[PDB]
Amino acid sequence: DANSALMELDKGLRSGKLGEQCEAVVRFPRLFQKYPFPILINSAFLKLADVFRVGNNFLRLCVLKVTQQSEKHLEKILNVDEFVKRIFSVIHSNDPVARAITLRMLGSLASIIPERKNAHHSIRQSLDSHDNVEVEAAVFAAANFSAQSKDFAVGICNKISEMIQGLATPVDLKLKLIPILQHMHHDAILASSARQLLQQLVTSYPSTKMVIVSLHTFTLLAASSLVDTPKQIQLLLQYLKNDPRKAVKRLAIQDLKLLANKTPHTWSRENIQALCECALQTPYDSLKLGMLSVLSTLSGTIAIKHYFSIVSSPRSSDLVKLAQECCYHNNRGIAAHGVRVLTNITVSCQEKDLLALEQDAVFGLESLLVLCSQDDSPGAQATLKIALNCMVKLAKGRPHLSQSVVETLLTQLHSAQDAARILMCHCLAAIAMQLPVLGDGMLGDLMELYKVIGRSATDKQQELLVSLATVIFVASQKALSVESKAVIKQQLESVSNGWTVYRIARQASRMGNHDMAKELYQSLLTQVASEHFYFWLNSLKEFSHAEQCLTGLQEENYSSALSCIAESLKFYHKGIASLTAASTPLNPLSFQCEFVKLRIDLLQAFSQLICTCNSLKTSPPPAIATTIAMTLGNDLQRCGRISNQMKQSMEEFRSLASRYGDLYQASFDADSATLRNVELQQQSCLLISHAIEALILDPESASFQEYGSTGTAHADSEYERRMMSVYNHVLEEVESLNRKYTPVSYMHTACLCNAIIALLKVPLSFQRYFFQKLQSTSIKLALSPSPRNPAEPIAVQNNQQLALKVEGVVQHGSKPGLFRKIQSVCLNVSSTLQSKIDNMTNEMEQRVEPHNDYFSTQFLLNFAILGTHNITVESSVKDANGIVWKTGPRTTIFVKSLEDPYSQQIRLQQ
Amino acid sequence: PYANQPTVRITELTDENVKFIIENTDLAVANSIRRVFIAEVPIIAIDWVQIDANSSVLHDEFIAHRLGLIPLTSDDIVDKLQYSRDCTCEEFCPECSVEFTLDVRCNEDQTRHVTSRDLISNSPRVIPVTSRQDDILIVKLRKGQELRLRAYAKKGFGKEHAKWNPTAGVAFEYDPDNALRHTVYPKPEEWPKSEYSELDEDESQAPYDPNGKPERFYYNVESCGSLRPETIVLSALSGLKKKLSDLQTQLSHEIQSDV
Amino acid sequence: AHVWEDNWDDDNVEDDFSNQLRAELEKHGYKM
Ligand SMILES: [Zn+2]
Repeated sequence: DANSALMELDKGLRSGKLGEQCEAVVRFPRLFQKYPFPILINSAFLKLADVFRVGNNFLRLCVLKVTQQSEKHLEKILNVDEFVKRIFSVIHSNDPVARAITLRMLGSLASIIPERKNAHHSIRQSLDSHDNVEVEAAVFAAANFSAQSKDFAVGICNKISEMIQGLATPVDLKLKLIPILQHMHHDAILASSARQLLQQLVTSYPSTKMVIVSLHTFTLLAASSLVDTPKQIQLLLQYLKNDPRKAVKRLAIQDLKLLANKTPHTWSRENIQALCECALQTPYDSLKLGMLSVLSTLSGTIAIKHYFSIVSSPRSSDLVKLAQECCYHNNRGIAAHGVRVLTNITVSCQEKDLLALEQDAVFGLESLLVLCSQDDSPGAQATLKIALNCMVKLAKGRPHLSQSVVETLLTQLHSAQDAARILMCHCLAAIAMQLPVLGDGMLGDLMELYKVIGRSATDKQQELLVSLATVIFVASQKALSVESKAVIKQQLESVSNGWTVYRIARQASRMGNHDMAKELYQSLLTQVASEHFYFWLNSLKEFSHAEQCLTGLQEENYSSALSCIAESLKFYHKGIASLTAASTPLNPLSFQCEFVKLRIDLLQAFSQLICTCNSLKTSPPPAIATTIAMTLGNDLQRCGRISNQMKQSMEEFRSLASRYGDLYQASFDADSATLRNVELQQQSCLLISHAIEALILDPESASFQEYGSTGTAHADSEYERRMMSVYNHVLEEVESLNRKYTPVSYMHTACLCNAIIALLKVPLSFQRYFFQKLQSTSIKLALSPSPRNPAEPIAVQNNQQLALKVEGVVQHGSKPGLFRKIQSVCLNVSSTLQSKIDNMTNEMEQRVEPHNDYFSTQFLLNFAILGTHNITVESSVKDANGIVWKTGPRTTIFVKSLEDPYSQQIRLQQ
Repeated sequence: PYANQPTVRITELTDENVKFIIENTDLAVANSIRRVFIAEVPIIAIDWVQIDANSSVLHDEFIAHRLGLIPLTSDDIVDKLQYSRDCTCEEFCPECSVEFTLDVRCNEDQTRHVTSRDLISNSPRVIPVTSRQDDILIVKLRKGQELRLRAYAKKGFGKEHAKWNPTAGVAFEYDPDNALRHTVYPKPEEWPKSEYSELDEDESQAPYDPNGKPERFYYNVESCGSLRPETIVLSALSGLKKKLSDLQTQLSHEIQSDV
Repeated sequence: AHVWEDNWDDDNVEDDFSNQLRAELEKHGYKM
């Protein structure tokens, strides 16, 4: 079929009409991107070279555009000498247009022929011919060959220097001729010669149109060949200070931005000081804006430590004065970059005198808040989002100013005109997500803004409603007030979309307000339309209801606690049934079902453990004293059937922790928050395991003290902080009670019950990968043995070997590198005796690295067994930093095994 | 001016035989389908019989005849192997051949019936059809005399020999009530009905069609057990593709030589 | 960068499943 398409396109080429010839020629790139077969590519390219050697110049332009489009397949071309011989053989024509087209095609073939001396020579000769269109085509071809070669670059730099000094050709051709010197980053001496040439060029031609391209090529040359970055920076600062052309100064802006973004650590203190003096001495607001953007980028980078590295007060440093005056300048963008500089320097450096800068920065910050709150322009909203970035960065870096900045943002919530409110609601949601006290400090005013929403907004009511409901949940992280949620329901039933109120419900499930979540899921359940949607909402409703029941818990009451556990477990059972109902072959809720099943099993283990804790007093010490002597107990020191059940519970909990590790390593696709949350659940399980192991079982053999750092507030969630504090509490209690009592477990059961009660008092946090999933990556992993279309086993002679030829192609549902980028694929293959040491001899694994998104690997299996065997493979996708991440299909192939009749006869004779 | 759209359906499948119906195609194409089942389907059959010592009352040529007429299993290794005549090797090589051995000494008083089971094979994918019921009898041997021989099986088709013909029997027909009137019945009532006939018991004769073509071909393919019938059909169609491709290439080169 | 990184509330980020739910539930557009 591919061959069929090939020669029918060849017949279209052999057709008389140049229209149809153009048709087939421009049809080739589709065939290249359909059939990557290299012999087909080579033959198609050879026919292209033939028709280009004899075509009527419009076919030639079509072939040129075909090459320039499907450039990426060029590297798999075999008959390079013949292809280049035709394409170069049409350059002796007298038609300047044909010569120009041919030279452009040589510029396109630069990827496969970068050494052709005759091509070099033809380009260099046509570079100083007179026909205009071929002169600019020669310039383009030199611009490509100088990129993928070096000796051609030194020839062209000599020729270009000669031409520019030789004064022929007009200024437009000089503009075309300058940018060749960007590709001079192959050696330092070429770089220095070109640098001297460019300095001479700028001093020789003081024109704006000259200087702009000269400076831009010079700076790309230095940024590539990063040896003369200080000379580049000081030259640019000279031209920013001295040259009065405003456009040239804007070039200096947009170039120092590039240098600051690429190589920040090369920026020096005198460079910063000179730029600061220029930014003070400038009269123009726009150029000051550009310089302030440059200083903002440099302040965000590391170079602020260079500027404030000692071996002159920081206040005596000229940067601070400029930053302050421009933050309090009238113009909005100038103020935005000033407060950016202030935020960056405050978070970055910590000296004794910077507290005044902190206060100045925060006060100018609410200045920007009021200005952007009542400006209502697109640029105003951009500067507003900049200010909110400053907020998040300042509050996270320094927790000292948190209460002040939150109350200022609440005053702006009073004083806003319902456009910026969504943005600062997101920002203050972040800030309260870090520090919890910011919500229960001022619960009331956010509810007041919530009640004025309905007659306050008309356009993005849904968006601001969702945001402010998110932050009211964050504020009422504790038990939500019935009156407050009734008001919420009143406004939602007044004006809301179903998708809107669904998003409020999802945020409620995220934070942990499960009663409100239950109500919203009940309403959405009563509407819905479709079946898996109904079952999904119903399951969510049941988990919200069970979590409500779990939050309905009393401290130090074990009977009521186990009753609540039983009720919540009934409701998870209903929910998990409805979740399996929602499950479909498409979008299969694997993570969701498995995670909620593991939560179910954790709570079942908790109920069993507290039941055995209560049954500790069910005469187990009496059974031990009746079966054996209490003194020097034969089964155990203070032996117990209860201790046997403790051993069972410890092993069960460890298995549960292993399943959590399995769930995480099979998930692999979630973000940092969700993966962290699963790690915390496994942390809780292992905490219970270590507690029951180090307290009920042998404490002398335990001998474990938590002599390590714990309790730091580097967490990403208040939920995480709460579980971590519970962990610290349990560790300190078990470390206190490690050696106090005998194994009869007098108050050991009380300590375990306290740990259980705390771990269930911290409710839950339903999370993002349990909800909307991103970076859906997959491995197809098609093996290619002898093809077993049915389940018929594959016969092998069993005397030689067997080859496998496994293949895998990786696919991505979106931008693949959202969180984790695939690096290597550890395939793992093993055998098993299907007809019953389980054929675990061949335990191969191979780490193939996919250079492209397709890979293949050959495996050899050896076996001399009569029976059928199953062969299993695994993907073991291992990421950039290096993690196991057990994902992949794990497919199996049946293999038969028969033997030679001559071999069987010889064995019978044996 | 161009090909129509024929249709394929299959009524039932069994290991020995299959039954299917084809519609909207030419009688010439259907006849060629039957002929390409019969003739050019390549299978594996015993061809080179070397006899070390024969003392049976059956003669050596007869022994070679029956050995060549033994069927074998040729699922896909026939497609893997290459023709013996074309494969460049000294004598037969395992890429183009299969080795067999048969040594029998009847030393018991009872007659030892030499069977197809006793053929020792070199490749497990190829055996006599009977093994994997009563075995195929080869020669009945009296006490005292023996038979020692080596054999090589190669790949051939029915243009050479019926031993390389694998189809036990084809039943190809059309028009179960002679509506196209290809035959004339002097006594159509006395003529017995076909099993595909739908005409009335009183009529037993479809009316003449002034405008029509022979259509709705019925096929009953009975294999000899060497291969699955579906694999036989696929191999026959693949060989037809290969032969037409070779004819196309050669005649295109003939046109190129003419012009 | 955006104001808040862990933002579940954004349009183009959300995937196919509750895109279909969005289509249905925007068609519905009310709660009792
Ligand atoms: Zn051979």
